[PDB]
Amino acid sequence: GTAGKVIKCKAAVLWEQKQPFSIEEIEVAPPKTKEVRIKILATGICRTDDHVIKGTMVSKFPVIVGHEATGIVESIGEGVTTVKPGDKVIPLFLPQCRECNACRNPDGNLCIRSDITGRGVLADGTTRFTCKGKPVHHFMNTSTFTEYTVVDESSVAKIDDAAPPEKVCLIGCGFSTGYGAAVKTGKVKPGSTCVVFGLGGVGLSVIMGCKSAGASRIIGIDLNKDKFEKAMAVGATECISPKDSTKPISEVLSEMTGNNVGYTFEVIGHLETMIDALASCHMNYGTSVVVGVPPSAKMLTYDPMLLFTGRTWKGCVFGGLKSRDDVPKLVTEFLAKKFDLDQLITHVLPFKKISEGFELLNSGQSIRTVLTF
Amino acid sequence: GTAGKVIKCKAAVLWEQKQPFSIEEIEVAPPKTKEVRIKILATGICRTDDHVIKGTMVSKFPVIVGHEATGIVESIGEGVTTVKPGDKVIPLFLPQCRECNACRNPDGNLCIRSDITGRGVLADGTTRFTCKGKPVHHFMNTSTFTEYTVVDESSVAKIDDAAPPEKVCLIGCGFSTGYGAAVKTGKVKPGSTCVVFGLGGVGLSVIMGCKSAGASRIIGIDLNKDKFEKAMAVGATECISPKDSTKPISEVLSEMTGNNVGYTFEVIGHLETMIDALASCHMNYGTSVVVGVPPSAKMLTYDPMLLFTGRTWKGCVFGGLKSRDDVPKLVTEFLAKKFDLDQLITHVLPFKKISEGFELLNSGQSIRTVLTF
Amino acid sequence: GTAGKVIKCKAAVLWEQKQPFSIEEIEVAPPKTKEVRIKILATGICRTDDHVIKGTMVSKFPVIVGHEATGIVESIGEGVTTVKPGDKVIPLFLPQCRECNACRNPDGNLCIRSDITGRGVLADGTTRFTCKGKPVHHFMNTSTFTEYTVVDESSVAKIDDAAPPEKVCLIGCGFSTGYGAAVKTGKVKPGSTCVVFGLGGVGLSVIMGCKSAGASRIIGIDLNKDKFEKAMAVGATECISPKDSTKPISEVLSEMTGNNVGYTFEVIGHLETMIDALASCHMNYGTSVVVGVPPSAKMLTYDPMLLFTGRTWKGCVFGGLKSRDDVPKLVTEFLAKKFDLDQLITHVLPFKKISEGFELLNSGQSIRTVLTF
Amino acid sequence: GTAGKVIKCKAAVLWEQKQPFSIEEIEVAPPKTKEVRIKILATGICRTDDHVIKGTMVSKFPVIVGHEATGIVESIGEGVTTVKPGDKVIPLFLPQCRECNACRNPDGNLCIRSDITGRGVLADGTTRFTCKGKPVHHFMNTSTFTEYTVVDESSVAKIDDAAPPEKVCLIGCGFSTGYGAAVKTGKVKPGSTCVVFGLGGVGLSVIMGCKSAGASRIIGIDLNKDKFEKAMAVGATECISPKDSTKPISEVLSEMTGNNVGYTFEVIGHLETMIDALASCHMNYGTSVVVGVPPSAKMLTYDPMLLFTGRTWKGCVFGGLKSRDDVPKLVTEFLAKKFDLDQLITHVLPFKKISEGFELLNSGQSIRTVLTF
Ligand SMILES: NC(=O)c1ccc[n+]([C@@H]2O[C@H](COP(=O)([O-])OP(=O)(O)OC[C@H]3O[C@@H](n4cnc5c(N)ncnc54)[C@H](O)[C@@H]3O)[C@@H](O)[C@H]2O)c1
Ligand SMILES: NC(=O)c1ccc[n+]([C@@H]2O[C@H](COP(=O)([O-])OP(=O)(O)OC[C@H]3O[C@@H](n4cnc5c(N)ncnc54)[C@H](O)[C@@H]3O)[C@@H](O)[C@H]2O)c1
Ligand SMILES: NC(=O)c1ccc[n+]([C@@H]2O[C@H](COP(=O)([O-])OP(=O)(O)OC[C@H]3O[C@@H](n4cnc5c(N)ncnc54)[C@H](O)[C@@H]3O)[C@@H](O)[C@H]2O)c1
Ligand SMILES: NC(=O)c1ccc[n+]([C@@H]2O[C@H](COP(=O)([O-])OP(=O)(O)OC[C@H]3O[C@@H](n4cnc5c(N)ncnc54)[C@H](O)[C@@H]3O)[C@@H](O)[C@H]2O)c1
Ligand SMILES: C[As](C)(=O)[O-]
Ligand SMILES: C[As](C)(=O)[O-]
Ligand SMILES: C[As](C)(=O)[O-]
Ligand SMILES: C[As](C)(=O)[O-]
Ligand SMILES: C[As](C)(=O)[O-]
Ligand SMILES: [Zn+2]
Ligand SMILES: [Zn+2]
Ligand SMILES: [Zn+2]
Ligand SMILES: [Zn+2]
Ligand SMILES: [Zn+2]
Ligand SMILES: [Zn+2]
Ligand SMILES: [Zn+2]
Ligand SMILES: [Zn+2]
Ligand SMILES: [Zn+2]
Ligand SMILES: [Zn+2]
Ligand SMILES: [Zn+2]
Ligand SMILES: [Zn+2]
Ligand SMILES: [Zn+2]
Ligand SMILES: [Zn+2]
Ligand SMILES: [Zn+2]
Ligand SMILES: [Zn+2]
Ligand SMILES: [Zn+2]
Ligand SMILES: [Zn+2]
Ligand SMILES: [Zn+2]
Repeated sequence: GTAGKVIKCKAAVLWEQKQPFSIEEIEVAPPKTKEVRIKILATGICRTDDHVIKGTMVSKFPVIVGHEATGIVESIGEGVTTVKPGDKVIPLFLPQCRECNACRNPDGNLCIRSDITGRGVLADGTTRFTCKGKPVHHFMNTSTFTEYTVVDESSVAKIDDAAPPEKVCLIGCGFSTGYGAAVKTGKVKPGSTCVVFGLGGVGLSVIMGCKSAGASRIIGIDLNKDKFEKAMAVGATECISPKDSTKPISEVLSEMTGNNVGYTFEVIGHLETMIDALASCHMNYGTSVVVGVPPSAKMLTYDPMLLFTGRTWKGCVFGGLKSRDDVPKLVTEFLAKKFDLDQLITHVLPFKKISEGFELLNSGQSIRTVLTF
Repeated sequence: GTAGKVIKCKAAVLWEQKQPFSIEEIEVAPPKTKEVRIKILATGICRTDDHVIKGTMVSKFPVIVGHEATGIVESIGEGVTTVKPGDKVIPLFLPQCRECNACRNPDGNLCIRSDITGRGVLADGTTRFTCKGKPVHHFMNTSTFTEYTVVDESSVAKIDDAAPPEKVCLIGCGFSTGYGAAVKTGKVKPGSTCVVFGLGGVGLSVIMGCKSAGASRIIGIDLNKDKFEKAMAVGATECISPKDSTKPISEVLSEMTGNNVGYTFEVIGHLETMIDALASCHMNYGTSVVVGVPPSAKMLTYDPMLLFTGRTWKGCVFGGLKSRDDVPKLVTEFLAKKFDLDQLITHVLPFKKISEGFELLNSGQSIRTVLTF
Repeated sequence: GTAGKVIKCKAAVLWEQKQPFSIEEIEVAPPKTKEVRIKILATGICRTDDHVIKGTMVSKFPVIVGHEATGIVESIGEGVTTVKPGDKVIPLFLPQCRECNACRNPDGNLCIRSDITGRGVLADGTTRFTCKGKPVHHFMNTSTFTEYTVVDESSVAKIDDAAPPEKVCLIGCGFSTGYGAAVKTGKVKPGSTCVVFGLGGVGLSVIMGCKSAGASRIIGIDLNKDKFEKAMAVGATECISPKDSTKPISEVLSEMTGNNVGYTFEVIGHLETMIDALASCHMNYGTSVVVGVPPSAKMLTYDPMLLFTGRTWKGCVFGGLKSRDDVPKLVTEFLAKKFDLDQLITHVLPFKKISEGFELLNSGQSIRTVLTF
Repeated sequence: GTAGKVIKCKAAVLWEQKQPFSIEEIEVAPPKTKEVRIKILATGICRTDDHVIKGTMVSKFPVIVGHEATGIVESIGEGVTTVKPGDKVIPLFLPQCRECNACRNPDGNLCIRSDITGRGVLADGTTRFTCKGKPVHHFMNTSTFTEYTVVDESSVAKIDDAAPPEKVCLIGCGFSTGYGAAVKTGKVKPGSTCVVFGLGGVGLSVIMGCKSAGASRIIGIDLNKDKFEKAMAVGATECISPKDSTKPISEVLSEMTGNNVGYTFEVIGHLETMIDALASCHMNYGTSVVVGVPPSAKMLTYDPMLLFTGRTWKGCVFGGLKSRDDVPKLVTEFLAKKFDLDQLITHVLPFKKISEGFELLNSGQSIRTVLTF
């Protein structure tokens, strides 16, 4: 009965920077050509969502953040072919137009439609959200902290009907990012020695990926020792903290492996720890993968000799996945009991408790928090 | 015979930094255990040698430089098994002891015996040169600006007897580095687009590597437009200079290619161009290889965001070659007519005209000058 | 912690003879009085371990083989006084209780505690391993193809901490055996002419021993001519194959040396070659050392006149070394670069690739393959 | 004079095997170049001579046996420089030409001129004896069961004129063999425990040798207990017989010494007891010397594991003595009263009674029986 009509629903709106959410009553426009309106079933709280709140990430306001989620297709726009009302799907912050260079290349995944600049809009350059007359912006081609959202078709992944929305939502960000980091970006090898900087939802996902890649050793690092128990239990053959010693973490790690660190992953978001992760992989054959999003407008300064000796330094976006291709496959892999997401979800709460949720994340008391509708 | 005795010969000595070469009469101690004394037949003037003079490369003094050469074995020390007197060889600055992690690693090449710290001695920590009752240091496990030198066996490659020493000496640094940079370090896929920053002896070699890789486009970049004719002769599809436009080189290249720069190579040695090279490759699926040697003790400041999107940034030592295995294979490939080295040799002069060789190097009027004995 | 507790870990188990390994999850009991639980860091693949598989060496089943290794002391049992947790150690397949006759005799080394009969248990007659509720047998007082093992204190050699595990593990069997076979058992004298039958890990170590002793001539013998290059490199003066001539190898050797073969060494494990080795040393003043292990339950038949004329024929266990006395000394000698172990190691692979190590051995492609944990 | 003329005398000839002696009239040709004709004063009856009669030793017929003797030089052939007519000498069945590997090598003694193949001729391939027209063959470079014999100068030891020929004749075989077996071949050590298999003439000499080495225990073994009284008188500390118990002799011996049998000597001539002798010495640090002579054309089958554990097994020819150097010295030591030979001679008879001497040998009634002229 709503298809074609504006949908009045609620949404955690953010009117300005460094402000708390405001659960407003908003109006969601119907989907235009090649767009899709989705009803969010569950959505997790990712650390990147907090970046906007903190103001460590450029964004227009007002805006509805949230990007990690599972939903149902309420209605499809004109010309859509990959989905139909009733289909279970997962909104993709990383699209796959399949037409641009990065999409045409098997070794690329950052679609030209990727909202990196903080555009806060869809393909045609407009918004679909209105609240109190004034228009509300989108977040990374998704916007999930709402009962309903509209994303372009190029940002819709049709998944298996039987998939549990409250768990598979991690495939929309957190999990796929860390797992694919190892498996598809760093391409960790069997017998390797990996080092993961940061033991959050993504960090812990990298571990699973490395352990699954065959790494005979996986060392976890975190200032928060409370994250160790989770680490060891996930695949960390050990875990330490930078504060445990005064000698550079790079030296410590070398000594621990006898200078044979094949991979280092930065999954925090600190420039200082990016240098640390680089310096910690082997000087000639080590690879350092940066997964953590660095704070906007900050220049990095390091010793270029660290790179000259042969080191490989690369970035990662959504764990190197080709969204529309890989997401539905990973879902089937979860159904086939291959991976246990449950280890990652430390809290399931009703959407209304969103404020409490963000509190948890920021206190170091939680991995993932899944909000329910 | 000369075997077992100290050899008196002439060598181009550098008594201190920022001073011309002094062609002194020196004493070359005989080869100890697993060492090899070599008679130099032909040696190339490489830019890195100039770094010692200019003072931008750490080195002890006095010292004898030169590291690109072809020689003949005069006498082997005790225990030597890979070479015998009269054998044609190429001394190696990048050793291959076959037993350290890097040598054992199929993805490594920086042997632990590499003199990266400017020690200026052999494996046992001593020198073999003397001049006026003063010990003269070695340079990067080689020292070829001399009638005779002594290296460790791990630093000797036995090559085909019929190899013209005045041509294949480039296989000791110049040509191997460039060619390998493209084929081994960068793994240039066929049909891709490559951009090379710097059209000197190594830069031109990189063009040959990309050309051997099947690249559909290879764009040369140099401030000296006189280098352009050569670049085109060895395989460049077109050449340009940064001064030709006011907009950033990264944007000029993106526009020229439709946002498709597969691989960039920094073949100059300026941190400035290292960032330009990084920034000039596709933001998500591009690879930038640092071939140029950055000036001593200089930190590099760049925008981390260039990396995070997915760019791969990696160093390169000797073209990623495992010295003792690859050098012989390259000489065989030269004799098998797989490539031309004549194009890179602009001048062939007697060893005594070494200062002119350096003049032509610095005045930009020479790719490779080869000094003969 | 793990002290006093059962350890769950992985181990390559053999359930019956003529079967491939089965990496299984096993439990390792804590150490009882005067025993020591050790974590394995690196372990070699010695041909003896292959005899168990092939069934040419008696063993009870199931069993965990492997015996050439380096480790770190996880925990010590009651009354232990020679090692402490943290200590680096080499487990000893040849004990040294220091109380028995062979231990008190300066010319003996086969301690009563040696497991030569396939006992597969510790000094108190019991096992320390369980897998699927059923007890698993030890191998030659060691058992190292497991993450953890328990040995009697009489079978632990505390070594230098700075010792690289993946190198000094050969001092646990292979190197010490062939080396001591020349220096300690055969007592090769300066100027002699030695002959080695078999050029694998042990054979190559014999040649190093002969050279170290002062042999003027070392002849290598092997069907696999691909082994010649390394035999020559390590010390040989020439190598040949039994197939090169139709006349008995003894005659050939007589002819090459003009009937002056002082020492022959059988480092293979064939009754046939044991005889060949005997008949090849001088008929009156020759010495023939048997290093290779004869297939179990096979009687030897030879011409006694070979012996009567004066030939000395003697067996050899662990190169004649007194375990806890000579092992620690060899590690220290190694650290002083007295001998090269890396020449013997042709492959380093992660433990999980155990079959490939064995396949490489059996296909004639490796000397020593070292497995890392 | 007789010098230069054929000498007619008597000799004990064997026309064929398994037939008693025949005292015939024979012709002894004059000594050719580098040969010596000797008058036999006294000669012992060695068990080896009986081997020829029994047919368990290869020989041509007819032949004149006997090899243990003392004599006087009748005439010297052309070129002879070491002895003159009238000199007292001992014919050597083991030559010392001083120009062959064994001879020149300090550890060898089996000269190249030794008659091991059972030729029965002198260096030049001819005989010197004639009887009833037909030529009679020599035995082991000696032939002493005759009044006159001719030997090569390499088989002649000039000894002290004051030496009792009826006692020192044992130094031509029996005594020197047994004595040297312990002192020179086995190299028995002070305080060791030796076991001698066979209490005959050579066995008793081994005991004497072991007693001079400082042995602490010397256990004698024989099936004939009447030999025990003499064994104890020459040095044995106890004696036993294989039939004294049912358990294997090796266990009996082990039990008696607490598994500490340093040396075993076989001085009987059986393959079975040679095996018993090996198995009887300490499995790791024991040495078993084979002195007895094994019946020709018989293969020995034993368990190689007996040898593998470390036992040293060696043969013995004439107690390992360099005949021309050692025989004189031994006589000199006898005259210096180092040992008593009288204990070994149980019967002194005239040469015509040779048959009785042999009867007493094969009945067990005598140790050595000396025949006089
Ligand atoms: N690249 C992308 O595709 C992508 C995807 C998802 C998330 N992210 C980014 O990855 C990073 C983490 O994601 P998350 O959900 O796992 O965050 P998270 O907050 O749950 O985990 C952060 C971890 O870093 C640890 N940490 C902080 N400072 C530390 C330090 N100095 N040294 C060691 N550990 C320290 C914290 O204790 C915590 O364990 C953030 O920058 C996020 O924006 C990026
Ligand atoms: N990685 C190694 O293994 C290795 C091996 C060989 C040489 N090198 C280094 O590689 C670099 C080049 O070697 P080369 O012998 O070919 O030097 P070269 O002097 O012949 O070439 C340098 C080129 O760079 C050009 N150039 C300089 N500044 C420029 C700028 N700002 N922009 C564009 N072009 C500019 C010059 O005109 C010249 O053509 C040096 O740093 C040398 O030390 C490294
Ligand atoms: N005595 C002990 O203390 C002790 C110690 C270690 C090893 N071993 C024994 O030593 C022997 C060899 O061990 P390894 O570790 O050196 O093994 P290995 O397999 O690496 O070497 C065997 C070598 O002998 C060669 N060979 C095989 N058949 C041949 C033949 N018919 N004639 C000539 N050469 C032939 C093989 O090609 C190979 O080169 C084995 O029996 C092993 O059990 C004994
Ligand atoms: N190697 C040489 O240089 C050399 C020198 C002299 C003698 N021999 C040989 O040495 C051996 C001994 O010579 P001998 O002159 O002293 O002989 P012998 O006949 O006097 O003594 C043999 C002894 O062995 C004992 N015996 C035989 N079978 C027995 C058995 N099964 N178990 C235990 N005892 C048994 C006999 O009772 C006798 O006491 C002979 O074979 C002889 O040919 C060798
Ligand atoms: C069960 As069964 C034949 O291995 O004893
Ligand atoms: C010795 As079984 C466990 O194979 O019967
Ligand atoms: C034949 As079985 C040792 O497995 O019982
Ligand atoms: C008798 As014993 C324990 O030394 O072999
Ligand atoms: C004659 As005695 C050495 O046995 O006492
Ligand atoms: Zn996210
Ligand atoms: Zn796209
Ligand atoms: Zn932090
Ligand atoms: Zn190396
Ligand atoms: Zn100096
Ligand atoms: Zn160079
Ligand atoms: Zn420049
Ligand atoms: Zn010119
Ligand atoms: Zn079974
Ligand atoms: Zn072994
Ligand atoms: Zn059992
Ligand atoms: Zn012992
Ligand atoms: Zn074989
Ligand atoms: Zn080495
Ligand atoms: Zn001789
Ligand atoms: Zn004849
Ligand atoms: Zn005799
Ligand atoms: Zn008998
Ligand atoms: Zn009688």
